[PDB]
Formats: sequence, structure tokens, C-alpha cells
Amino acid sequence: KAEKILARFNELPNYDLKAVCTGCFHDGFNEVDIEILNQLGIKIFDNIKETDKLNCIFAPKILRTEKFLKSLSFEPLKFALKPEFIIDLLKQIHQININLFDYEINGINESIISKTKLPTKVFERANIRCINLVNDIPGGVDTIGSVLKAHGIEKINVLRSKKCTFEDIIPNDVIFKYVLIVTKASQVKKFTKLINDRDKNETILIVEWNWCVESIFHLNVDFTSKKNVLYQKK
Amino acid sequence: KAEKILARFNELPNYDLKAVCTGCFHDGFNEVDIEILNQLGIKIFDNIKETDKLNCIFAPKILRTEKFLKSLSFEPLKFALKPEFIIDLLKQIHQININLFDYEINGINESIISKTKLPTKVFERANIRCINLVNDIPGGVDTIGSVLKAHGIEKINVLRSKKCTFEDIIPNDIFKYVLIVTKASQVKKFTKLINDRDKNETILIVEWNWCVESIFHLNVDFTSKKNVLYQKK
Amino acid sequence: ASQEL
Amino acid sequence: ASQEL
Repeated sequence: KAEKILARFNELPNYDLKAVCTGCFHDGFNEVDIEILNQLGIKIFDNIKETDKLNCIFAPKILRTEKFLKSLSFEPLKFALKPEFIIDLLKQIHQININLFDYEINGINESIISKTKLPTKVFERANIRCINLVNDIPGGVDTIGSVLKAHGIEKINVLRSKKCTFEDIIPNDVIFKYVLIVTKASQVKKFTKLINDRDKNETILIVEWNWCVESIFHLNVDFTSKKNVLYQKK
Repeated sequence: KAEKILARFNELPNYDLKAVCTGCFHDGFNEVDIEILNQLGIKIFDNIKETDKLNCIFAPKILRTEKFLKSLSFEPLKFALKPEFIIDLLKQIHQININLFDYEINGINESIISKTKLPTKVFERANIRCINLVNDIPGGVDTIGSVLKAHGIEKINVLRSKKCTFEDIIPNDIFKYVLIVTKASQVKKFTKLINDRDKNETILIVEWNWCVESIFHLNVDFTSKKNVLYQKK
Repeated sequence: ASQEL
Repeated sequence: ASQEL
């Protein structure tokens, strides 16, 4: 059936896209439209799985979704495309000349895309390996945890803020000895006191989630930035 | 000592390579050079051992070496890289940003690399389990045998071309008889023996190049006629 | 719909 | 050197 639609073409391009969409196409498209895409070397997965080797993300703009943030740890990310690509493509299909250059997500340039080829992840580069995350983090620890691990964090230790003792805090073993992601000033005070009582001479970094989000969008941890840093002892 | 050179780096990538080189680096680089490599999660082996779980091959181009052919049965092969990778990397070390994508060997695409994840070997998929191999095969039976076994052949029966009888020929326990031969004289001898003693049975006789091209595509194309000297099916 | 963080 | 087959 799709084949009939595509019979009318002399030759089909192979876009070679393994994508997820975020902020778009939240189910699929009709079955014809989907079978066409695969014939054109475009495959769209529901969720991100490390062994499908995604290389593309469709999104209307830079977004703070789990999918968008994770797309920045593709190996590599090759294309970050507006949904208009698929739209224009199917419009034409229903010779094929839609191109991969007229549809860049504004703000995601080559310099950032190219960092996904680096042999390291952004937090791995920053020597942030094991962190502590407060249980009341917006988005919930499972998601935020999954994003952070996608970006080179190996251990995510969740802290019930109200309850936790110093012994619950894990060190960042790979440099900051203690790294914590927090929500409240009420938590900064508790944690600095605990650590400073028990491990006075050691270093501490306490940041907001937004600090991680900015690092991911830039694929760089900027340690000279005081934006989103709540406390540091170095 | 390599630490000193590597001290000046804030953080070191872990390339997680277990490799052999063929057509390049034919023993090594200096002791510091290799020490650096290990610190970067790159380990280079002399020979291929099945339980080292190699995942990488460095080579300038697709080659017909034993090592190259055998890399196509790594479990899986993850990287087939030009030596320029080790070179540009060591050059940079003497932050580290050398990537594993800018050094692909021509012709070794993802579709091929990913066939090495299959739960079968190329000849096993093809139902070529036991074969007969003429003793005058270029490269020698030992090596060619080792390549074929790495690729799913369970039994290699070497046949003394000139002197062998039908009883020496083993069946492929689908082609009942599979032989890899060198010359036309050999085709005629073997087809005659088998047709006299087991007339109604099937036979496949190919050249070494039939196996090589099967390996390079990780697929036995039974519709191909190239390198097939005789078939009765 | 997908949660933005 | 390595035998090319």
C-alpha cells in the first residue's frame, strides 16, 4: 500500500535517521505514513534505548524533556530537527528533495552537536561520578536519575533530606569529595553542617537541578559559573 | 612515567577497546606509548584468543589477513578503525578529544559490524558444518582452517588431492558434500568419485574466495555463481 | 504528555 | 609480515 504510494518515485533517499520525538508526534502517524518513513530510512522509536544507537531528535525547540536532554548523550547525535522535516517530507510524498539542513532546532548548533562525538560524557569529563540527590527533586529521582546517568554519572544516591545522616552521604569517588543536588536552602544548611562536622577539610559542591540542565545544554560543566551553585568549598 | 605525561590531564577517556592490528603497527609503539594506551582503556593484543573477547580491529583498509577475517567473528565486533586513531591520539597526548567515529575503515559499515552480534556464525547460518579442504590450499590448511572454524565450521577434513579416495571424503552432517578446492583437475576427480558412489546426493565445490567473500558480507549467498566451481542440488 | 524538567 | 590471503 505504501509501496504503491512510493512506486511513483524513480529513486528514494535514505535519510538514515534513528530518532525519537519529544514535544511532537506523541503516538505515531498513520500506518501508511510510518511504513513510508522506514522505506526512506527513517525509524522513530517510542523510548530511548542505548542499543538502538539513536542519532536524531525531532523537537519544535530546545526542550527540558527527558528525551531532549538524553538526546544530548547520543553516540553521536547527528541531527536535531524540527518536526516540519517529517511534515514537509510526507506532504511531498503524498521527486523527493526535502533536505536535512533547512530544519535545525534553533539554538542547537554544530559546536554542541559535535561534542556528542567526544569519547566522554559531560559529567564524566567534569569528574562528577557519584552524587547525592534529594528525594524531593522535581521530576522525581527515577527520571532525573536516568538523565544524569545517561550523561556519565555512575552512582545516584538518593537522600531522604529530612531523615538522612552523614553516613548516608556517598563521596564522589573517581575534585569535589561531595556532590549534592538539592531543592531547598533548608537542605544546604543541613548538609554543609553534617559534612563539616564529620569531614571538615574535604570539598563540597551543592547545586540546583538547573545547574545540571545548563551543563547538559552546553555539554560542558563550567566550574567558574556561580549560576545555580548553592554552596561550594574547594 | 606515562603517568607524568598523563598527569597534565584533568580526566582521561576510557575507549574500552580490546584490539588487534593487521596491516599496521606490526609489533608495537614504545613502552610509554602502550602504557598511555592502557590508561585510556585501550588494550592491544598480539594474537586473537577467543576468551579475550576482542571487540576492535585496527587496519588501514579491508584486508584478507587472517586477523582481519577473524575480526569479523568477534562477539561482537564494535569498532573497525584506521591506525590514524592511535596515531592522532598519541600525538594529542604528547583535554583529549580524539573520537571513535572519525576513523572508519572503508567498506566496513554498521550493517556488517552488527551481523557479528547475531547468535550464529556465517557458515553455521548457511548449514555448512563439515567440509573437505584440499591440502594445496594457498595459505595452508592450518590457517585457512582456523579462519573457517572461527566462522562456524565444526569439522575440516583435509584431503590429499592426488591420492584420496571416496572414503576419505566426509559428508556435511543442504549440501551433503562440501569441498573447497584449488584447481579444475580437482573438481573432475571429486565429482567423479562422489557420483560413482553416492549418485543421488548433493555436492557443493567452491574456491577459497567463495569463503572470503562470504565472510566479508557475513552472508553465504547461495544464488551467487562466482567462486562456485560445481554444484549439484 | 512528556514531562518537562 | 602478515600473510594476506
